Amino acid sequence: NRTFSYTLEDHTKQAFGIMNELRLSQQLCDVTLQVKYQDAPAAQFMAHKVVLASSSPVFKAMFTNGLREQGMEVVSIEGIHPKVMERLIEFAYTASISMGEKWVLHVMNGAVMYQIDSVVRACADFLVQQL
Amino acid sequence: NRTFSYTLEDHTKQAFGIMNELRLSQQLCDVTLQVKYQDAPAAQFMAHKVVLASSSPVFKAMFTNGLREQGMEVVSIEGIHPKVMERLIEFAYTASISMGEKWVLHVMNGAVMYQIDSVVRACADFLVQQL
Repeated sequence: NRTFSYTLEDHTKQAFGIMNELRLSQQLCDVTLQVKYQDAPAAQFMAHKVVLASSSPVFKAMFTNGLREQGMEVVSIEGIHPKVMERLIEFAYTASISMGEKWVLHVMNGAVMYQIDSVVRACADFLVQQL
Repeated sequence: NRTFSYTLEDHTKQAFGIMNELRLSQQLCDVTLQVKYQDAPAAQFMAHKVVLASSSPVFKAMFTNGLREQGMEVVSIEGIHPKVMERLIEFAYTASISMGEKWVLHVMNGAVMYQIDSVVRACADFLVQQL
């Protein structure tokens, strides 16, 4: 004759870890990102639409279009370097971006592009620190 | 000429919140769970295979079968009460189970069934506390 709450704090961190494994194993993926940019060679990025939607309101609006795709959607991406997209996907799955000093401005360009608010601030705060 | 890490701690909590909204709005869903149990009326549960996979190694093994389903898979579920499955899905998306005292044993039955390790322990520790 009572109500009982249990909350595992570490759950989301653990679940995103298994979600990262599935992406790396190319399991349960429904989006492929074909990233072409200037003279850099073309790259493919398999992911889960929901994980991308949860980290990017730009990706959220992109995949929520009513008439659901039967399986795998291919997406063309231009203006973002493939290394930048790789780090933004990694952020979406791991909660962390590690980046070379020379990449920060290009990372923020794609962060603004995909409205990844938190990494826009992280890059902007870093650039001001370099004076 | 340096490497720079940024880590947003709250990211996974925030992303699971948007992931919960999408489930409740029935957006980007790829699994429906038709839960039938004894004399209880039948229920449908729309979810994302990856979120279910990340919280349950039983669901992970269920959906990782090579030949990917073109869109929406319907799953028949028996032996688990629909209120129990509702709370296990909610745990998978929110990291929390709130349950009536009279439900704990039935919750653990489904928690064992879907190998949700953390909620098995939470129920088992609760039942021992009631002597």
